[PDB]
Parts: sequence; C-alpha cells; structure tokens
Amino acid sequence: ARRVAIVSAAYTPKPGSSRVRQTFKEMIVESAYKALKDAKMHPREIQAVAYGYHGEGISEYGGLGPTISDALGISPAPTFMSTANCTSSSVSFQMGHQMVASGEYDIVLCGGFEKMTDHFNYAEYIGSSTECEYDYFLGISHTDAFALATAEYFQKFGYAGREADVLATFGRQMRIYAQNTPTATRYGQPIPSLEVLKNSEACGSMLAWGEASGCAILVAEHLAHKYTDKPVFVRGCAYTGVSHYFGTRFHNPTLHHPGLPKDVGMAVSANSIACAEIAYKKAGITAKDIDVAQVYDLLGAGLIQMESMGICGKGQAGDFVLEGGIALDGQLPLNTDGGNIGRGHASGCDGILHITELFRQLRGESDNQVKGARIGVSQNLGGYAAHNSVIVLSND
Amino acid sequence: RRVAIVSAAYTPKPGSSRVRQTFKEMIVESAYKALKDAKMHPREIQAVAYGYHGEGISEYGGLGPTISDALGISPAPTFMSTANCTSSSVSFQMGHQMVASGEYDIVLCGGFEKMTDHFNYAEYIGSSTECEYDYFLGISHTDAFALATAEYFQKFGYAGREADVLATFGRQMRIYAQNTPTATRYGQPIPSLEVLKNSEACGSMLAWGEASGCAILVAEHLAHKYTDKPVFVRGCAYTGVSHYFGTRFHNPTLHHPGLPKDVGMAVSANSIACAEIAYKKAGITAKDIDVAQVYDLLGAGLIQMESMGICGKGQAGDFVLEGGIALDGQLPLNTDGGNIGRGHASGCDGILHITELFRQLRGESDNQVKGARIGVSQNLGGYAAHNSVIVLSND
Amino acid sequence: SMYPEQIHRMTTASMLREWREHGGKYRLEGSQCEECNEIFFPRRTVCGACNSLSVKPYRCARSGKIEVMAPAENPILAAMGYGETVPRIMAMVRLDDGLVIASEIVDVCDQQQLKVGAPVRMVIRKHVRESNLAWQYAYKFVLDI
Amino acid sequence: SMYPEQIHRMTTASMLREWREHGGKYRLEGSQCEECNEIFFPRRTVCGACNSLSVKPYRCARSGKIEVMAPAENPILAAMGYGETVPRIMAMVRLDDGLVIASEIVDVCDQQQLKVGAPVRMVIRKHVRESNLAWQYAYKFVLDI
Amino acid sequence: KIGIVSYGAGIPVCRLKVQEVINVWKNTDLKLVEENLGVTERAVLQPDEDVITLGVLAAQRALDKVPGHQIEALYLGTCTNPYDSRASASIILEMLGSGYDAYCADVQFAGKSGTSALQICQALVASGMTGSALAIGADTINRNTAPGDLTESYAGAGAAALLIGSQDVIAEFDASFSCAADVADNIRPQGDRYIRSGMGLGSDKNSIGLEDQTRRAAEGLMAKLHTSPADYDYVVFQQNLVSTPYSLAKHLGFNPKQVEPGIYAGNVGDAGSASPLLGLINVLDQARPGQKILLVSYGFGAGSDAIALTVTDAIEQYQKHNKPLRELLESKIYVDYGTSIKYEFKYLRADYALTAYL
Amino acid sequence: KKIGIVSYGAGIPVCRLKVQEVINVWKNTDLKLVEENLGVTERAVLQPDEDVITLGVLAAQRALDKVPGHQIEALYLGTCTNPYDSRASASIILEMLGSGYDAYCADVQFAGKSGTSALQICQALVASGMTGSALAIGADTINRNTAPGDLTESYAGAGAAALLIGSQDVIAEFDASFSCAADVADNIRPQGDRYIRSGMGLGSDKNSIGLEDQTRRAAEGLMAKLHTSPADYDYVVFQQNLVSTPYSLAKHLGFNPKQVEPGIYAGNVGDAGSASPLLGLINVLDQARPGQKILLVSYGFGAGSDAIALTVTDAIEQYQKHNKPLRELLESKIYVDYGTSIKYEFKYLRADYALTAYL
Amino acid sequence: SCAADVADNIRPQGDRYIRSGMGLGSDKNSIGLEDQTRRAAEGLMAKLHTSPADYDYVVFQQNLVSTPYSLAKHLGFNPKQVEPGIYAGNVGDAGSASPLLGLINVLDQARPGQKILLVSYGFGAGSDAIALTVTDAIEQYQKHNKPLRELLESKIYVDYGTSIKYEFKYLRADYALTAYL
Ligand SMILES: Oc1cc(O)cc(O)c1
Ligand SMILES: [Zn+2]
Ligand SMILES: [Zn+2]
Repeated sequence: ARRVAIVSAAYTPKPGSSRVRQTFKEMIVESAYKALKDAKMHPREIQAVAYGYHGEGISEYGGLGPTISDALGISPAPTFMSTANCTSSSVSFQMGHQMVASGEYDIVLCGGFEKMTDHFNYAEYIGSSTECEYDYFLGISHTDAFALATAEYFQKFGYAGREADVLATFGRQMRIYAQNTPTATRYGQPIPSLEVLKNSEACGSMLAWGEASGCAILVAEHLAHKYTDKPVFVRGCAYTGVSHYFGTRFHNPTLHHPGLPKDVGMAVSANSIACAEIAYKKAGITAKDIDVAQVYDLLGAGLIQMESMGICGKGQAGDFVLEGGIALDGQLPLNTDGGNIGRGHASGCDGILHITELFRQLRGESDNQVKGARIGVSQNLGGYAAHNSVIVLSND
Repeated sequence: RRVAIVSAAYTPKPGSSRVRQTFKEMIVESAYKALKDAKMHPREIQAVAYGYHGEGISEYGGLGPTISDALGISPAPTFMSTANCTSSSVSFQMGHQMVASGEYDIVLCGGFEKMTDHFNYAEYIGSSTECEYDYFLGISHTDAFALATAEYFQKFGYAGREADVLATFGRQMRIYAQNTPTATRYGQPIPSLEVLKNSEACGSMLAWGEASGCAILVAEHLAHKYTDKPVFVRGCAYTGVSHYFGTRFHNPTLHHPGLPKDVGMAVSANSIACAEIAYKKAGITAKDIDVAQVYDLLGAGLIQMESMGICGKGQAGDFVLEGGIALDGQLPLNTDGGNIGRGHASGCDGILHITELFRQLRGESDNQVKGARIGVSQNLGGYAAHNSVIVLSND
Repeated sequence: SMYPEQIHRMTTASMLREWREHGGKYRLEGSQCEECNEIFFPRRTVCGACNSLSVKPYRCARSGKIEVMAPAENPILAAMGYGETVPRIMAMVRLDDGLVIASEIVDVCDQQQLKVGAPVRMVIRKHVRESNLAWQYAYKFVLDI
Repeated sequence: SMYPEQIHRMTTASMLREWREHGGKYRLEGSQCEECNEIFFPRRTVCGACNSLSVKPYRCARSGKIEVMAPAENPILAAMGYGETVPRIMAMVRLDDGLVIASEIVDVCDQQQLKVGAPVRMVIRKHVRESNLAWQYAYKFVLDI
Repeated sequence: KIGIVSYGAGIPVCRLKVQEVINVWKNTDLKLVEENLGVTERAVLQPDEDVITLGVLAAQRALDKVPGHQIEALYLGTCTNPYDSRASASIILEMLGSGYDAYCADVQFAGKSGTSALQICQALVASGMTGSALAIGADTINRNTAPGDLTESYAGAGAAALLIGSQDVIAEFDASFSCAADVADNIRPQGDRYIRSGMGLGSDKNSIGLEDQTRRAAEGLMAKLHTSPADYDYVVFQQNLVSTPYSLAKHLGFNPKQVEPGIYAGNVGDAGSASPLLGLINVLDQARPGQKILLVSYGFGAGSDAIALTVTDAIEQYQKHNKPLRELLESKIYVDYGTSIKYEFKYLRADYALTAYL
Repeated sequence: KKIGIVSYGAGIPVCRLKVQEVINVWKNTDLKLVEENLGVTERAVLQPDEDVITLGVLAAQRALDKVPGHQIEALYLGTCTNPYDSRASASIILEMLGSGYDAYCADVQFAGKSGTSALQICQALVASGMTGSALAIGADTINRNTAPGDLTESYAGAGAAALLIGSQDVIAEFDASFSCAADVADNIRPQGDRYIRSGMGLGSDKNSIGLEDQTRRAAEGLMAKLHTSPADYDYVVFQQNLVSTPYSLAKHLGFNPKQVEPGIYAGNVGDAGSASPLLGLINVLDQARPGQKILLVSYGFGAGSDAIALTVTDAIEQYQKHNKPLRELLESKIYVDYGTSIKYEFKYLRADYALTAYL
Repeated sequence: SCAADVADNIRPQGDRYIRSGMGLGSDKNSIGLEDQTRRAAEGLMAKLHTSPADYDYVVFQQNLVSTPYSLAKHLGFNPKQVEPGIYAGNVGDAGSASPLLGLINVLDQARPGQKILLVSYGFGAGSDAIALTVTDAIEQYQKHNKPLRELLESKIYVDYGTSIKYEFKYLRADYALTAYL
C-alpha cells in the first residue's frame, strides 16, 4: 500500500488531427519517448506497460501487448492491454497504479491510443462496443445515446428556450481554453461569436475526431525523487461498470448503491454518481475540494457529468455553465486544455489526455493555470456511462 | 501482501462446444459454480479480471461492463485482458496485483472463448500476430507450431522418432484425460501407439472447443473464511516479444543475459527469460517443481519443458519417450489431459492450467501427484509472443 | 462478381447468435425473476436485485410511450444498411410495464402527432443483413394512433 | 447482387495500411540502425539493441536458404483467398544477410530439389484481396536454381 | 361448419402518385392508368419491409382477435418469396410465438398463392388433421417489378391473413373449385428478380389467361353448387387493378353492385397474392349475416381458385370492435420517384459497398 | 374406406460422378470420410436437358401409368430448387400429364421436407373429401444448386418421386401425421442466389440444432399421438442426404439398424433433396409385406420436420407383382469425369451473352 | 504504324472475356490480321527502302505457332527468317507479349549486324512495325544471360479441373462465407 507518483506525462499534439503518415506503432513510440525524455529516464528502466485501445477491430491487430513492448524496444518487459471504449487509457492508468502499488513493478508506463484512419469508416465500427445484439446490430450508434441524453436533460430540467445557448456557451468556453494551449487541435484559431456557434453543427458542442497516443510514467514514491522535481500523486481512483444497453439507465436493478436519486435517467447518470462517491471516499475528499476538473465533453454530456461529479446540483449544470462558472475565474475551471471540443479526442487516448492536463495543472505548467491548485479530478465515461472512471490527483 | 486462491472452476469438457448457451450464460456458469465452492456471495466480489481473444469473435467490444452486469455485480469493475491464449494467464496476474496492491480485497479472475459465434474461428485466429506480414499473407498460428515442431526434431537429431515422440506425448494426454471427469476425452478407450502415429498430426493435435473458467483471489488474512486449504501465489512473470515468427531467430530487442546463442523456434528465448524471472520472483529453482502445466500442441510441449528448465535442450523428446511425464515419472505434465485430452478454449486456457494445479496442490486431482507442494503453469500466446509462468505453492 | 476471387473478411457471423436471440428480437422477450418478480430487458442469466439463478423468460409489454427522442440527420454517422432512410428518429420507449427500450420510430404518417410521451406499439421490421447472408428481422416502434 | 441491400461488415480496411507498407511488402524493406549497425525486419522505429531513434530503412537480401519448412494440407485450416492452392508449403527463409522471413514456397518445378537449406529468391505474388476491393501483392519465395 | 374465424391485413404506408412514374419514363398514358385502369397511386415498399414484415403484421393482427391462440398450421402464399430455399412461413411462425408444433410450408402460384394456401388450411381443418389453421397471402410486386416496365406505375405490395377454424366462424366455407394449365402469360425464371410478361399487354393477353382461367373456375364452382351469379351478394376477383374485377364481372354476368364492395386497390396497386384476400376483407368488413360471397382468384402461368362463402351471424359481434381495411388505407406517406427507387433498392449500386454513401 | 398411397413412381438422372473425382480437384475434404463414414461413393449428375420438371413429370407419369385412365383432381409439386420463382411449375407438369385440367395446383416449398409437405397436403384433400384423389411430387436438383468447391459438392445429387393418394386399391394406408417448425437457419438460400448456403460450419454441432432436434421433436410428437414406441414400427425412413443420416438418427432416436437398412438407396445418388424421404419410402414399399408399420420423418432446413406413419395393405402383393423396383432403376448409370459434369450442370463461368454455342 | 475500325475481336467495358466479331477462319484473318500486318510491314519497308530479303529475322504476332509462318508466306519471307522467333508451342496466345517474346528469343541467338523486322497485330484493329539492327554489344550481353528457351523448360502440369480452378473459371458464390463454403 505504498504511494505512487506521476513523474512525466505526454501525448502527441493536436489529438483532433489525423496522423495518416505514421503507423500506430510509430505514433505510440513518439509519445512514450517524449515522456521518457521529460522524466530523465532510459526506456529500459520501464519494467512493464499498461496500454489501451478500442479493440482489435480497427487496425485488425489483436493481442497487441507484445507488439507494443517490441515497438518500444523494452522486450521482455510485458504490456497489459485494456479495451474499454473512451476509458481505455483511464483503465490503463488504474491498472498501472495497481502494478506499482502492489510492489511487483517499480516503474510502469500507462497510455492509450486510437489510430482511427486505419478503418475506412471508423464511426460505424464504434457501436461494436455495446449490447451489440440489441443496439449495434439494430442501427443504434453511440452518438445516438448522447443525443438522447442531451435531449432528456434539457427537457426535464426546464432549459426550454435556452438549449442552444447552453451548448454554445460550453462549446465557446472550450475554444477559449484551446486557443492558447499549443497541444490543442483548435490552437490559435479565432473564437467564434456566440450567435455564430448556435447556428453551427450541434450548436458548437460537436467534438473533434482525430488520432493521438499518450502515456504517463508511474514510479514508486521513494524512486520519484530521481526523475522529477515536482511529482504528482494519486489520491484515489474508482472504476465502475453497468450494462452497455442504453435502456438500463432508467431501470437498473443490477446496480446496487445507496443514496442514488429515485428518478434515474440518461440526464442523471446513476453509475456516474456511484463512481464519484466511491472515488471520493477512497481519495479522502468531497466534491468541494476540487480545484480543477476534466470531464468527457460531447453535446450536453459535459453537463450531466458535472452534476454526477458533485460540482453543482441536479439540473443546475446548464445555469452553471451560463454563469461563466467553468471559466478560469469561474467557480471551477473545466477542461482547461480545451477538452474534446478544442484539444481533440481519440477514444483510446482520452484517459491520458485528461491526466496530462491535470498533471500539468498541479505542477503549474498549464497554459490556463488555476492559481494554487492542489486537487485535480478526471471524470471519464466509456460508451454511455457503461464504463466510468474518476481519478483524483494531488500535488503534495 | 500474500494472495490465496480459495476456489477455481471451469465449464466441463472445454474441448466440446456449447452452442446452446450464449457467452454470457457460459461465463456465469463457471463464475457462480466457483462462488459456491468458496462459500462466498457474488456481491462480495469487488473487481473482476477476465480475458477473451478479441472483439472479433462475437462482435462484442468493450466487454468489461457487460461482464459485470452479466454476473450481476455492478457497479463492480471488470478489467479486460485480450492477450491470445494467455488471456486468462494475463488476467490472473492482473487480479493478483489488484489484491496485493490493497485496492481490492476480493477479485475474480478468469477467461472464456465462445468460438462458435464466429463462422470460421480458425481463419480469424491469425488476427493476433504481426497481421500485416503474416495474417494478411496467409500465415496462421498453426503454421508457426508446425514449423517449430519441424525445426526441433530436425535440429536435435530426432529423425525417425518424430511420429513416436508426438504419439507418446499425445497418448499420455489421452491416458490422463480418461479418469478426469471434466475432460473432453473423458472415458474414451486408449488408442494404440501405432494407431496414433497414423492418425492426424501423429496424435498430438489438440481439441478445439469453448469454455469459461475463473478463480477467486482473496487477501491472505481473509482466506480462512472461505476455504480450509488455500493455495498461495509464490510468483508470476509475464514477458512480451515480437509477434513475428522470424524474430525468434534474430531478436536484439530482447535483452536478457545468459540466453543460448542458438535461439530459434526450437529454443524459445522469450520462454527462457520469462521462466527465469518467475523462478527468481518465487524464490525457487526448476528442481523444486512437483507438477506443471504446458500449452500442448504438436511438439510445442517439448520446447516448453526445456524452456521451463525441466530438461536440457533436446531432452524433452527422449524425456517423453522414457515416460517421464507420466504420473510415476520424474515430473508429471498436464495431469488433467492437457489441450489434447481436456480440451482448450484459447481465452479460457490460463484458468484451465491453474485449476488443475489448484486441484493438485489440495490433493483433489484425479491423477494426483503425492505430496505436491508446488505447481507451475507455463502458458504462451501466439508463438511465444506472450509467455506467462505462474508459480503456486500450498505452504 | 465475374471474378470469384475471395475477398478478405475478418468476421463472419454464425447463425447461432441470432438463433439464440429469436425470442428477444422477434417477440420482445426479456427476463423475470421468480423470487422477487423483477423484470429486465434484454434477457439475462442472473437476477440483479436478489442475485438468484432462477430466472425465466418474460414477454415485455408491446405498447409504450416515448420517454425521449432525437433525430439522426448527420450523414457521417450513417451506418451500412441504414443509410437509405434519412432521417431516422431514435427514441427511448417506456413500455407499459416500466421497461425502457432503445429503438426507432417508423411510418410517421403525421409529423405533428409525434411528440414526447406519444403512445407507440411494437412492430417487426427488417434490419441490416447478417454477415452470413440471412435476412435480419427485429423490432421497431410505430405511433399507436 | 440484383438486390443492392447493404450487408453488415464490422471492419473495412483503409487503403492507408498497405500504402505505408509498400516498402516492406513490395521491396522487402526492413530497418537498419545507424549507430550500432543492426538490422531488423519488419520495419521498426526504435532500434532494439542500442535503443536509438536514429533508424533508417534497409533493403533486406532477397536471396536466402530454407531454414525449416512444413506443408499446410489441412482443409479445416484453409484461409479465405488461399484455399485454391493445396497444399501451400510454409517456410522460414533465412536471408543471405542472416534475417529470417516467414513466407511460403511456390512454383515447385522439381519436388526432389525442395529440401532444407535449398536456395530461394523472393518474388512478388498476389495475396488475399483487400477489404477495400484493391488487389493485394506481397512477397513469396521460389527455388533459386 | 368450418370457415374464417378472424382476419388481418398489412399495407405499406408509403405512396407514389402514378403521375410521378409517367413523367420520368413517359411509357404509357396517364389518362389510361388513372381512369381506365383506375389506379391513381401505388404503395412503396420501405427498405425495412418485405413479404415477412408485412406478412407477420397481418398474421399478428388476425391472431390478436383470438387471444392465446395456439397455431396448428401456417401456410405462406407468396410468389415474391425472400427465400428460394427454406420456408419463410417458418420465420413468421417463430415471430408469432404461438407454438412450434405446426404444419408449415410455402405455397406459390403467382396471384393465387393466397387462395391456394387458403385451400390448404381449409383442407387441414375439414379433414380434422388440425383444429385450426392460418393462411397468409402476401406479395411485394413493387419490389419485383422492373423500372421502366409498363406495369411499374401500379405495382404494389400487401399482406392478408385469415384464420380457419370451427369455433366462432364469421364466414363459412361452402365449397371450392380450382383449375390450372400451362399458360406462360407471365413468368419469372429462377434467379430473375423481376416478373416478366410472356406477350404484349392487352385484351388478347387477358382473354387467354386472366379471363380464361377465372371463367373456368367460377363456372366450375357454380355448377357444383347449382348457383348462378344472381345468388351471390358479393363477388371478389383478383385485383391487380381496379378495372380487373369490374371487367371480369361484365365478362361473367355479375352486376357492378356485386363488385364495388370488394374494390380497395385505388391507392395501393397490384398487391399480388393478397388482392383476392384483401378484397374479401373489404367485403367482410360491412357484410350482413347470411349474404353469399364468391371469390375467384387468378395466378399467372395460369390457374384459378374459386371459393364460395356464407357470412354467419357471428359477423355482427366481430365488427363491433375492429378496424376496417378502408380505415387502414387512410394512413399514407407520399414520396417522389427518386425516393421510391431508393427505398425499393432499384438504383444500380455497387456490388460491394465500402460505406453506406461510398 | 381407407385413404392412402395408391401408386408411386420415381425419376433419377442416369449420369453419375465418382466422389473421388470431386475431391481430387478441390482437396477440400477427406475421401475416406465421405466414402466410408458418410456412405456416398458416387453422386448423380444433371444432364443439360433435365431439371425438376423433367424428373418430376417422369416420376409423376410413372405412377399414373399404374392407374390407367386416371383423372387428376389435385397436383402439388414440392421442391426448393424451383425452376420458376413466380408461377407454379406444378401447372406445367399438370399440362404434361394430360390427365385433366381441373385440379388443385400449387408449389410447396420447405427445403428437404417439401416432398412430405406436399404429401400431407394431398392427404388432407382426399381425407376432407375436397377431392377423390391427389398427386404429390417431391423433386429437387441439389447438385445444380450446390456451388463448386462447396464441402457438400461431392455428394450433391438430384431426383424426383411422385405418390398417388386415393381411396381405392390403396397399397399403403395413411394413419396419422405430425409436423413442427422453427427459425433455425442452418442452411439457407436467399432469393436470387443460385447456391444453397450453410449457416455454420458442418459438424455434429450443426446437426444437433437442426437435423437432430426437428426430427426428434416430430418423431416423438407423432409417436405420442398414436401411443407407440420405436419398437412398434417395422421400417423407419429419415432424410437421406447421406447414407449416414438415417442410421445416425436411428441411433439417436432408438431405432436399430435393421429398421433403417430397407430404406437405404442413396449410396450412388447423393443428396436427393425433397425426394430423399419419399425415395426411401419407395424402396421400403417395394419389399414390404401386408401389415407392416412404417414411420417416416423428414427434415427441411430453416428448420421444420414432418412425421408420417403408414400401414401396408393387402393390395401391396398385387402391386409389386408387376413393378420395377427402385433398386433396379438405380443400376442404370452413365459415368462422367469432373470436367464433363461441370459442363453438364452449367457451373463453368461462361460469357453472359453467347454469340454462338462455342463462341 | 496503322489502324482502322475492324471489330474482329472486342471486349466491351465490364466484359471479362474477349469475344469474336465473326466466325474463326481464313476470311476473318484477311480483314484484320493479314490486312493490318501487311500494311504496316510494307509501309515500313517502303520508308526504309528495303525488301523482305534484306532481313535476317522477322517477328510477327504469335497467338499461335502457325500465325508467323502463314504471315511470312503471305508477305514473302522464307521459313528460316521466322523459325528463330517461334516460342509459343507450349505457351499459347501470350497477348501483348507475343511480339516482344518473339524478339527476345531472336536476340538470344542473334549476331552483331543482323537485321530484325518486327510487326505486331492488335485486334480492333492495328499493327505496329519496328525494324532493328543488332549491335556488337550483343556478344557481351549473351555471355551471362539465361535464354528464353531455357526458362520455357520449367513447367508444371495440371488437369482441366485444376486449371479452371486456378484461373477462377468456376461459377462460385458471389459472397463466400469460408474458403470451401
Ligand atoms: O467509443 C466511442 C464512443 C463515442 O460516443 C465517440 C467515440 O469517438 C468513440
Ligand atoms: Zn430476483
Ligand atoms: Zn542500434
């Protein structure tokens, strides 16, 4: 039960931009060897790796563990794989933390990647990670769930007449964060006006698809002094899983948790509340301790996560976003690197993208820096809350 | 801290197909049978480490939460492992770290393979290599083992005894499986040696089937509530090497001291390295081993016994010919019948090894090694692309 | 076509998958527990609430109302076999027995009639063709008006 | 066919995969490290021995000897696109530079000449057709006498 | 006393105005098709509809009148069958979930497949081999009609299911008479998607096939029953067009009052095997007890089925709570010719589709 | 009065192709497996000028020749390899027989059980008194609709059988029947496809979900209706795509091999499709004595099954006194190589539009 | 070079098989094979002011072994000028390679200074005529070279069933579930 610290974290820049020239093996080496350089450590010093991608159906490449190890040239160091939608990296990070905390491995590398251009149309493939017999094979995409989830939230929480404004305000705030973050895909672009964003596609809340690989180096606490001046520790993390089927959100007898709201729906993610409550208790903090956070953003799905994370009351996330509360001077800065709207989004690499910005935030290195930040939390979901990962990081 | 296995079970006759039940039903069967053996309620599980070949078989991806909901343990997390034949071997090592880290006290570890959901599962198998330079070129895993067998017998002067060695190894699996109730080849008559030499693959061909298996890992101090005789984990090692079959002969990427200069397919450099790391971690040498489990297919069993340190380079054939892997032999091998007799589901194979060793260390195996205090599982994925060595002792 | 050269395909679906799911997709069959009478859909082997192995097939209510709906008009997200009909009306249907089914609404005679909470009934329709050339049939929902 | 209904297919290969691998598959290009002068195949970004990112492409020797061979005669293990030629002769080819390639032998004019250590040369042949309808060509080996 | 216990129908909602087809192809006169033939619009099959989809709907609607019915026999009558080997009636039986132990087969004889299957079910119940039986006549003529064909403007689809039993009969089965011959007026060889004509469309083609077999079957049944056209309150013919029953009536000695109740295809078109059965439904929907009905259907490659019915007094209690066929035909969606060709998969698209729009 | 089979006739192609000829070309299966376990040493080849209607009318005419001056009241053709997808092929055979125009006519299709399904329909017509007699035909050209290189190509054949149901001079009484069905797409052919396709890999797993289940359900269902056990019946007749299949089903259902052997015929014919259960009944009827009880159970994929029980009447002795046995008809055979067989059955990929015969 | 619109053999777009515009025979040869070949050869010789007797070797289209000899007899070339170029006795119609493969077999035995006349025929219809002179460098070239004839000795025999199978001439399923299903 020893402490684990993050000595380094890096990912390929512009994750919302495709990297059609390099193979996924080239892409993975790039992010890892840049992170190893930051930690002043040799690649041979890694004793094992926990990596993650969507599944063998994209690049038609299965059992990827040994190929990753050989690609990095750390053979015979093992590589542990995780295939869990957008939380593939978040689960790979949690796996690596358990590998170092167990004392079986002293230095581990945890990352995720998504090389979507290897598939002709990657958007059709995505649905293969659900209750495929009753949704994928029926023509139900993952984007459908987020579209319906956004609809139920606005409709049952009295946001009629303000739906376009809330989505555009969140999307605009993501552009503002991403304009000055050099690793963001929307970096350097002008900020569209609020009225322009409401007329754009998905009212400005559509994410930027792309490709990226990222990784973070975890080391035992006593070994951390050799590799980093300012280490970031892991207070606590939780991972939870419920049925992939979208219908079970409203009716979930399998899920067992206390205090869950009676009116569970797509707008009120029951699994997301459970995962947050487990992680907070395990990390020894309440929601009032978070100085900066990172959530999965797509249409109104960001609003649902803020309420499940305890940032604001049920039905209040929209008004919170409208009041500039997730701005840098707002009550809680949210997705300070630009999020999936501005930074970009690769499903396999999403978890590391969250840790990296939180990692930079707790070391004062973020481009939009929360003054005196001590606690950083990453909220991530796979599928539609079928997976859910909440990770808590502190700087001291 | 120490972890102990309180129960381990798998669906019977893994070499025979279960076309009537879905893979969810199949996973639940082994899981809830294992819970009954350990006198523990299903809601007591805090996390799961399961494994399957890949999302391409049943077209089911992101399987973690589906497993948790299938078992009815939500919101308990399920950590997925997709690493060829060692999917269960890798997943067991994942659960060991979850319990040893202290983040979870009770963890269920297993694997499954539902091959009948794919029209032709065999042609899909190659999807887990260096796909661009073997899968897309028509080179399957089965091609690798056939070549490796050919190099072994040819490099070590076994010419003229190849059919005898494979049939002697194959027939020993048939004899072991006949009295093992859960084996697929259970209760069948023993074919003659000469009949096996003229049969397909000289009698060393394994039995393709489907099965789900699982084993319960618990922290040492909690183990006494669930079982009277727990089995501990001395040490485990996992190693990764290039999927490409040509790299066995020439692999400067693999950095491990003391490797023989004649590395090839007949001498697995990765399997030697993995065995040495596990033996050091468990604090035991090869002479300590009382019973073992290998991935048996063609002559791949012979190569694995040598890489495991049981016999010198080239002795396995003569070792098997001298009846060494028999119950009265110096070291019994695959006492449940192995892949030839018990059967094999690729994702489920790691638990199939652990269950027999788990049963052997508790004196419960049908072909029982008297006084076995240690058991070792050798498992490989691809052609030694993965290699997993887990050491279990009862003291 | 004219050159019968086999084309590479990783995954070919066996008839067994849909064969086991004929009850679920054709007749909207879920599962009900014998101890606590809790109902689920899709079918499951283990009860969720009381965690009993004793679970039996259950015919879900074929009538229901729309809990939430969202049109699918984006051509980038058009899936093979479903690109002919634009736009597809995705909706979560709260059946009469309380269960919620994720499906789509078809045969919208009156655009004004379709709204949140409108009554619908289950129908059987054609879906994407199987990888083994067999026609796939499964449920959809139409407005019950 | 005469009914142009889309048929389900989970994976459709992008042309990018084979495009980046033309050097490896058409020209048998591996990788050579500049600092320590070690060569590998297939191509790689990181050198294995010295761990330097300074790596360059390398044209492997297209001649070699048969290190080990095994016929593939089993129809159960026949793969799509490769079922027309029976039996396919699988072989590990030790190139003249010391590297080992896994491929097959074709155009066996004299059966007696096919034995271990026989000299072979690389040739370009047609392989399984791509998921994107593009023909696929890659290397094979024939006896070099 | 064995006859029809209940019935149900299935119609596609999408409609294509006849003028749309003429403006593209310009292959026939609009006045002739609208006024002489009597079809102003036809039903368009959606991408997710076929014989089984419409068929199981009509079957489910018939069985909903008899709750908890156990299926003892199910015969699917169709010439546009989705499977050339294996029976689709097995799939419909599975979808109904009313039991597996049942007589099941696919009956096919062009437009008389629906009635021919009705004769099967009648024989099973009358012979005591089953206690009840389900007959389904369905066809997707629009799917199997080539673009540019003269009959494209009025090719439609539909399904009709009638449950035969001895308990609570609403229309008795008095007797039947059937005939056949080798008259290749319309043929679809094996493997062909589209039904083709054996000769030019016209009165000459109707006299040798449609009118010949219909007259022989109708006469054959009437002579067996010693009845004349004046004894029947309604007559129901094959109804590929609205003109066909009226034209057949004048040829057979029936008055227009006897045909009009069966006319339904003004906005549907050629429904294939279902047209004689859908016409019977439109008649049974407003019939009074005691009235006599004569149904004669025509299937090409020719033969004909003649069936005589008597409406029982139980028809009153049946119609009290039921939706008539005329009301079902009110629900319609309109599409242009471009959409109709896309829905019915009549664009020449690539054999192997990489993505849906590529 | 008792209603049952009055006469029967069969039509089988004369061309034969040794199984070894197919294996040598494709090398896709073990020769010992097909010849010894499966029991097919050679299969029937379809000439260019014969098909379902050719064999059907030949089988139909041969049965009507036993009853001179007969008038056809109903004719049903049961086949899954139908030459016409629209219009009834049975109407053509009716015209060819020239025994009457006024007859109940249709095409019945349900895979291998189309023959018995048509037999059941003819029985219902006569027993219900809707007709005085009825003619049922089970025919198929499986070899024509089996692709080259298919695993089942080596034992794919063709054949036709016809049975006359009547109430006068019955040689085999129709006691009772039982049928079941389900959606089990073990083998399927969609509309427009020429070749029958499999739903999964061949094996005992594929057999257990379709062939074994539907045959068992139908058999046990019928025997429970009559309250009889396997020991009551003198002969049993199953689907006979392979010689192994009737034996395997008997072992599964509890019939000793002696009840199966009289029905075996397809050692040199291969899979005869819808005619295989009827052809097996014909070889039984050629040698049966009066009083013997016959149990016939058929199988059609996309699965359903038909079970029918018969009793042999005293008229059988007069019938076979001047009759050509099917076994005698199976001796007439012409052998072709694989090249000719592919040419005869139109399996060469030839030009869509042919200017001349060889151009 | 010369050309015209003579549809003696055509393959329309989307057709796999080459089709004949008329029945095979000497009449079909005169309007296409014989006309265009004569026109191109006579046109070239008139440009070079040479006669058939000046060339040591002549190379024609070699769909068949008979075609160059018959064309030579027609155009006035004695057999010895043709025989060196013949190779297709065991190959068949090699298509576009037949004039080039004939030249290779000639160059394998040619001496410096010898004159070669190559006239090829492509249906549809057209003919290309090319005249060559052998340089002194051929002697050095042939010192280390595998001749065409030696390469043509390597062959593997198959029956008709396999040949049809190898070339995908069986009418198989459009969509193949497995290799043999
Ligand atoms: O698995 C995924 C789900 C989703 O909604 C988006 C995406 O890019 C991947
Ligand atoms: Zn319960
Ligand atoms: Zn180097």
